[PDB]
Amino acid sequence: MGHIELASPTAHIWFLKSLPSRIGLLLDMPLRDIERVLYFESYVVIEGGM
Amino acid sequence: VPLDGGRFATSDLNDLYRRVINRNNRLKRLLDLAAPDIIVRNEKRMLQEA
Amino acid sequence: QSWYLLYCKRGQLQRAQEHLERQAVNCLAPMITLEKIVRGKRTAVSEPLFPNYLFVEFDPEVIHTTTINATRGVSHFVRFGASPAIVPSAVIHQLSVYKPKDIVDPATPYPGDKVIITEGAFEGFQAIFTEPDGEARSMLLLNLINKEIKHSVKNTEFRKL
RNA sequence: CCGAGAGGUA
DNA sequence: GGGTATTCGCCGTGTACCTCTCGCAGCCC
DNA sequence: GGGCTGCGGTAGCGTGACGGCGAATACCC
Repeated sequence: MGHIELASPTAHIWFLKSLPSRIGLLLDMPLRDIERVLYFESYVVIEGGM
Repeated sequence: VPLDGGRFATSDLNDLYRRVINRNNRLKRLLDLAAPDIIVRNEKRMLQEA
Repeated sequence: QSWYLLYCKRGQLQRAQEHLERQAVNCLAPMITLEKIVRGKRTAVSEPLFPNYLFVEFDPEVIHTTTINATRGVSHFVRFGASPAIVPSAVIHQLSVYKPKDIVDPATPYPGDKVIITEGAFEGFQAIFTEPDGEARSMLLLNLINKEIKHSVKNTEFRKL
């Protein structure tokens, strides 16, 4: 086998749209907003803090 | 492998891998050249979808 | 008015640009003159620094987005969702003066580098640029298993590593 | 020597 | 605040064989 | 001549399956 180094990471679509989404009910997060994050029309916070 | 002629009976997987590699190479060149925000967003979006 | 982004077909930015200049739509594409081997000839072509991307400024009331989308040579607006994207005015302003660094040239050989040969009786031989003759052909220090040679060849029979 | 489309036998 | 109740989009829909044609167009690099 | 690339166009094409099922959400509290 071989490989391809992706310059940006990529959500595996089986784990995104298996219905129920494993990423979806893993993050406690609805699938619609996760696809709005992944397809680059929304931002989601990481370590909001103060 | 070719069918009987001068042309290759191409496979769909090589189309998919060729699409992924072309988009990833374009994305490496744009991250090198410091393209603006929306251009590299579209580039990572097309890479995600490919 | 506002600014939108159009991804075009591959190698039709000039044709789509001509159609949008025949229309009343102000285009923007950062052109840099890159030294590119076209067909054996090192021709400096004022090609886009970006790929098929292009910027337009219009208003949807004057000429509609469907009409811009149906322009000869245009693939699609960049959307991210339903509506086409709005680039802010800072991006248009900072892509007015740009393109600083080099004549960077992906996959065209610069002299003083290492290449490979693609045809002929020397196919498969790594070579050093000593001195290309100009913008027409090149001259190469070819390797052998005994002694290196040199040759003045066109730019189709060899390609960069 | 893989896919699509059309027809047929059981 | 959750308890239905409607909508939505995913799954699935026989076996074996035989024959035939057709399988990139455009294009501006 | 040929490397590439996905509707050809200054829009619109799609339209004659059907069931089940489970999640996502609408309405009404």
